[PDB]
Amino acid sequence: MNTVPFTSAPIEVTIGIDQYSFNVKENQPFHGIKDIPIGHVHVIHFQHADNSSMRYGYWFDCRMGNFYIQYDPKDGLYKMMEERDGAKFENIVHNFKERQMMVSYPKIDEDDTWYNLTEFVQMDKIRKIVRKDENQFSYVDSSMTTVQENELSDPAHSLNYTVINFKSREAIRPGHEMEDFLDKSYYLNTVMLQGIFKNSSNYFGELQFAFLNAMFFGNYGSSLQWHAMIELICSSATVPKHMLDKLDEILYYQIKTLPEQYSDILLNERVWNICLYSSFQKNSLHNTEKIMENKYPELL
Amino acid sequence: GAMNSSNYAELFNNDIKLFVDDTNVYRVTVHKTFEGNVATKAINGCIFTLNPKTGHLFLKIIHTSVWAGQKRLSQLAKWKTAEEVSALVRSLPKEEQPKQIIVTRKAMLDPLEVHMLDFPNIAIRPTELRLPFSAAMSIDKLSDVVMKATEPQMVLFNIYDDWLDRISSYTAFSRLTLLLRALKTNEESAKMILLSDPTITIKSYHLWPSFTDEQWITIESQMRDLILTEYGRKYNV
Ligand SMILES: NCc1ccnc(N2CCOCC2)c1
Repeated sequence: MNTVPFTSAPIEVTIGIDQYSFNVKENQPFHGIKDIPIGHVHVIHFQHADNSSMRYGYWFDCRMGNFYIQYDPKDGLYKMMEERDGAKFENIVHNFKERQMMVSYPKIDEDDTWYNLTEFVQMDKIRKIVRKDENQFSYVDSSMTTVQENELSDPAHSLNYTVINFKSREAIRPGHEMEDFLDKSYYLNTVMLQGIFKNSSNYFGELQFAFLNAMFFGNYGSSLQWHAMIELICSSATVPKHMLDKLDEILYYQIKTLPEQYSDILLNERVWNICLYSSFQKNSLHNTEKIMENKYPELL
Repeated sequence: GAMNSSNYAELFNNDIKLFVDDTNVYRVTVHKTFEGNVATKAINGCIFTLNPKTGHLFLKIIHTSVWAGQKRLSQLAKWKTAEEVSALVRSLPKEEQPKQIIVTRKAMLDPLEVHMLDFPNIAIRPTELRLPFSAAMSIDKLSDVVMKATEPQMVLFNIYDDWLDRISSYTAFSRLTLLLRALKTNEESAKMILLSDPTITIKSYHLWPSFTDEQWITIESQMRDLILTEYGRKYNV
């Protein structure tokens, strides 16, 4: 079990850790989060009590260093930092636990939700989407735009998701314009899987990270990227059977975890109705279709 | 964006453009089989690609052999139309290639867009106008060349004949759409109107009769009468 200490909590804030969250009051004696499961990526995220605008947060893996949070009163946010003095860190964490000033990562033993939403997410790949090589954690917020959005303005603060464009040169072969547009298997399997992602695990990793950034930060371009990677699979007549099975489990847990009240803005009617009811894979997503019809029958 | 009544005179500026109509690409007769089932038999068809400024008509004949062994012919027709418009543009010199292509039906947008993805500076546009280009097969000489074709074939026409010698392209397009609207609402009456006077002939190199200016005004009025009427005979007014 790992620990993210906080120097202090000077402003009132709702703190997220993964799918959990808790409210900390202005200058409440809070010094962080303990018992964080090792072996997974995590995200710690923030929504100030005054400005519900800009949710922001940090992707991190505890195996990659000792990380803590400290409020910066100049930039006005909770900042993640690395402590390189391991003895200083352990001493700090031990004292805060002794004084019981930390909240415990509240995982139920039965509960595989986080594992299932992050199964394929790797910190190494996050750091290539969120480019800031000097830190081992990755800052994301509600307002960050994607590379492809920037094609349609600051490149440093961008989400470098893999560009997917169905009416493009990579997507379409000369002389196969009707074939490749109506059946995207070649774009999925040769261009993206074999050429760019190398394997379906890396594909599914970016697809899971896009979802999580859309859900936790309301990041619109991440939502676009999630629906696009779904749509490319559903619109391909030829998809390895293991990938369809995993996609059904992936989407199932994403749909299960989505707040019922945010479905109106996080789910694209067109993509979902096409994938579940029109596409080549309309009959391959049994778990996803079952939970969607029972939870969000309005959208359909 | 879409072409409508508000941006209508753009058709007659000096930016090259083409209308593409695919209505008449995939044409069938429906008939009964010996077993009493129903079947279609395809007949020849055509892509109607028109420069509205010059009158130049690129009539790409679609021979029934192109459907042989194919499935989902209505969808294929749209992609075939797009493929043929695309080689037309590729064969034309750069200075003749269109800056915009306007499709008469929105289902042609995605096909034409993929076929021309390597031509990013040609705008593909829909229109809100309900233009009567499907009636092109009511012009006898165009119907004739389509039906007689035994192989794929591109035929070039000027659908304004020599009108541009005497009227502007705005007026020539307006005359054309009135004639086609008339032929579409009541082909027989429309044709009677056009050919009633034996002394007015169609030149061998024209599609329509050699009307004087005065006669065209009479004709145009007669076509308006027809269109309002049939609109009465249709909605009873
Ligand atoms: N028909 C549009 C189209 C579709 C796919 N490739 C195209 N290219 C790639 C080869 O060099 C430029 C043209 C063109």
